[PDB]
Amino acid sequence: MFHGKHPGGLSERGRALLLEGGKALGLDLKPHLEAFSRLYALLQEAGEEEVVVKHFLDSLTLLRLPLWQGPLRVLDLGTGAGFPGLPLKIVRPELELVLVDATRKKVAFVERAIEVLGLKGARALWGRAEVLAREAGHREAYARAVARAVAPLCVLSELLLPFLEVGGAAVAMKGPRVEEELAPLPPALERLGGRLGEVLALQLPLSGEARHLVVLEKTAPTPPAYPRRPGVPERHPLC
Ligand SMILES: C[S@@+](CC[C@H](N)C(=O)[O-])C[C@H]1O[C@@H](n2cnc3c(N)ncnc32)[C@H](O)[C@@H]1O
Ligand SMILES: Nc1ncnc2c1ncn2[C@@H]1O[C@H](COP(=O)(O)O)[C@@H](O)[C@H]1O
Repeated sequence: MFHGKHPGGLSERGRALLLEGGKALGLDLKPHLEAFSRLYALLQEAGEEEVVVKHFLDSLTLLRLPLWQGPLRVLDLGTGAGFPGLPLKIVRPELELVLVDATRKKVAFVERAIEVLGLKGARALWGRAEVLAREAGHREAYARAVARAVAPLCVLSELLLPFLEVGGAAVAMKGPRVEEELAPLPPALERLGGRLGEVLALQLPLSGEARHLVVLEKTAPTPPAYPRRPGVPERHPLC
């Protein structure tokens, strides 16, 4: 079984892995195979298949929190090649997504993916978080924000919280270990207008690797001091 090949897209095996992992998360990914297969093709053009199908499914674990109903404006901060934002947008088309990265080549890739996949209401944007969050067009302008593989929580919270409207929420995607990053976090969140929401432990669908989704709730406006200038949260983190 699963012998069929594909010159520029997911193989029969890769399609089946994606569907199976999807069903484990509670998702029916059949309507979205072509979109994911195209995205896979784009990545290859820029084990191989399995690993990508895992970036897809890791991104889709966001759907294990019911945070994504309706035309919410969502920021994917530090999106790289479009993760977790592109899979999210594929499976929740009503979301109005902005995908940010400081590296032009990555933003150029996301922009191309958006067009090739024919996504509507997704924009890639080149910029730094610390600078974009001081513009009225982005500061406290999002209902949701997400980030994967960007920074430790104490730094990442200073980067994410300023983009959220009050009442909004951010998800920091993390791996198997979060105790150390969480322990000193609540007092820093309060300085930012945030508070710690749920920390959901879950297992990645095909591999069983441990993951945590860390929810940051926006409870009050962020003081003008934050975020600090580029590089400063990283070198003098709040915790
Ligand atoms: C390790 S990559 C992870 C990319 C993607 N989120 C993923 O998980 O596949 C982190 C990305 O964050 C970007 N980045 C880090 N700090 C940033 C900042 N302060 N503002 C904008 N982009 C940032 C980097 O340029 C890089 O492409
Ligand atoms: N230990 C520290 N904790 C927090 N901020 C600092 C610290 N040392 C310097 N700063 C501030 O961080 C910014 C850059 O400082 P520097 O790292 O000396 O370039 C400046 O606004 C300083 O006022």
